[PDB]
Amino acid sequence: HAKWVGESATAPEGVKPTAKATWANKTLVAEELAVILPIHENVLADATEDLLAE
Amino acid sequence: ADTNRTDAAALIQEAYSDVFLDSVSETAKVIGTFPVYNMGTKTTNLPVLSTFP
Repeated sequence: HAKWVGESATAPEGVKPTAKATWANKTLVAEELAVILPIHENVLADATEDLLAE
Repeated sequence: ADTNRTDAAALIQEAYSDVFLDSVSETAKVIGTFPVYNMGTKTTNLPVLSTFP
């Protein structure tokens, strides 16, 4: 931010102030979702629906 | 002394032949002889007349 500035050669009012910018960091970290669905071959053959599609 | 068969044995190779070598024969009969039904699922029901008047 700026400030209001005086005209003195000696008083604190006449000094142009000093100031900072600053940056920060955010992260994406990849993580894994999973499941395994086992089925028996004969059940998969004897059922009326395509259970591998289901 | 003489050079006998045991002395020459390192250079006396044996032969090999297949006259008695065979695969297993397929001896099975029941699918060839009896009526075959192609099943579409584990169980099939076969109704029969049991008694009559």
